[PDB]
Amino acid sequence: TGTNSESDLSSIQDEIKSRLDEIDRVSGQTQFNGVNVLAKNGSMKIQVGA
Amino acid sequence: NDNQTITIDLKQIDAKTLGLDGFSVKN
Repeated sequence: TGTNSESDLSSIQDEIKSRLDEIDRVSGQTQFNGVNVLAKNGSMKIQVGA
Repeated sequence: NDNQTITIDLKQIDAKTLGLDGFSVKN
């Protein structure tokens, strides 16, 4: 919006970059049984037969 | 695990670190 000044835009950008860094952190740190699920393209195979 | 942290920042706020050192309105 044009009403916002440059300092207000700076504050909004600071909050936005903080939340994007939060997203990146959640992506990197989340791990299940020694597997970083949301950190690399791959495929999981579940043996559901005899 | 190790190195799984969030960093918080602390800025020293006082008269010197704000330019309000010597603020006078009289001679």
